[PDB]
Amino acid sequence: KTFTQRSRLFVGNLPPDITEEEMRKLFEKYGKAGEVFIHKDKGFGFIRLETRTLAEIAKVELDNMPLRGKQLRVRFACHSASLTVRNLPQYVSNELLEEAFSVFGQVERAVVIVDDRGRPSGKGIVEFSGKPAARKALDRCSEGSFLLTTFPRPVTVEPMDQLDDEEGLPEKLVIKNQQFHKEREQPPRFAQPGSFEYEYAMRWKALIEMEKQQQDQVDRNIKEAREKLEMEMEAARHEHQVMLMRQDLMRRQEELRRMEELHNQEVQKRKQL
Amino acid sequence: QKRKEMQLRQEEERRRREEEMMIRQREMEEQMRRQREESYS
Amino acid sequence: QKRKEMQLRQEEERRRREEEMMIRQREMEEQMRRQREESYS
Repeated sequence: KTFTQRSRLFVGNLPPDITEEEMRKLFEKYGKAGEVFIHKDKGFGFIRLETRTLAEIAKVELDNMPLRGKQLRVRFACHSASLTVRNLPQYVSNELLEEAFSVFGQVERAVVIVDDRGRPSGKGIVEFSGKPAARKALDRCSEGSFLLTTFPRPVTVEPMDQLDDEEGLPEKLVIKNQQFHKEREQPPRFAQPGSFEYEYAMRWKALIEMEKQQQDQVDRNIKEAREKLEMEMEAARHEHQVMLMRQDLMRRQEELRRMEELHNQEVQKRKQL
Repeated sequence: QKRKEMQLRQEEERRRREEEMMIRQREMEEQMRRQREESYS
Repeated sequence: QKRKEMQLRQEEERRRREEEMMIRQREMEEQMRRQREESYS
C-alpha cells in the first residue's frame, strides 16, 4: 500500500549534527516523508517513506554513502505489529484474513503462507499497522476462539519472531573473544574415521536423529488426534441440536403450565368475589 | 539393533492398518450422511 | 448404533492383528534366545 510500515526505514550512524530540515531534504528525492523521529545524540531514529517502490529505491541508494565522514548504516526496521495465525481452514484467502482481522484494526496485509505447489502451508502472517491493535487482537484470540468460517476450528494466534536473513552475521559484529580463538584453532573439515572427532560427532548425530524422531512422533500424535476430532463432528453437532431442542421444549411446556395455572387461579379468585 | 528393527517394522504395519481402517470409517460416514440427506428430501 | 457396531468390528480386527504381531515377537525372542545360547557355548 501507500504510507505503510514497509515504506518505513531505520536510519542509523547519522552525524550528531543532523537536522530535521536536512533530514527531509535528504529523502526529498523520494516524495513526502512520514514521522521524523530523530535522535541527535545516539545518532539513529525513525523515518517513514511513501511507498514500497520508493523505500526499496531509497534505502539501497543511500546505504554505503558516507555522510560527514560516516558511512551510513540504514536498515529495514523489523515490523513491530506482527502476528502469526495458525491452523487456518482448508479453504482460505488473503482477503479472508484481511477482513476477519479487520475487526481488531487495520490489516495492512495478511497473506496465507503458500509453498511451491500453491497449496496453503497451514499458517498465516498478519501485519497490522500499530502495536496496540496487535496486542488487543492477540489477547482476544487467546482468550476467545476466533472462528474464521463455518468449519468450527479456531485459529491459534501467536506473536511472530523476526528471523533476519539479510544482515546475516558480519565479521566485525562477532564478539571475537578468547572463546572465538578457542573455537577457531582448527579449520572446518571432515572428521577422520576412528578419531575422537568422528566418534563424538556420531554421538551428536544420534542425538539429533533421536530429536527428529521425537518431533515426528509428536506430529503423528497430533495428526491422529485431529483426524479423530474431525470425524466425531457430526455426532457432537446432532447431540447438541437434540439437547437444545429438548431444553427448548421443556421451557415451552413449563411456560404453558405456568400460564394455565395463573389463568386458573385468577379466574377462580375473580369468580369467588 | 534387532529389537529396534522389529519394532519399526511393527510400527509401519500398524500405521498402514490404521490408515486403512480410517479410510473405511470416513467412507462409511460419507455414505451415512448421504443417506441422511436423502431421507431429508 | 451403526457407528458403535462398526467400532466394535474395527476393534476386533485390531485385536486379532495385535495378537498375531505379539506371537511373531515372542517367536523372534525365542529364536534370539536360542542364538544367544548357541553363541555362548
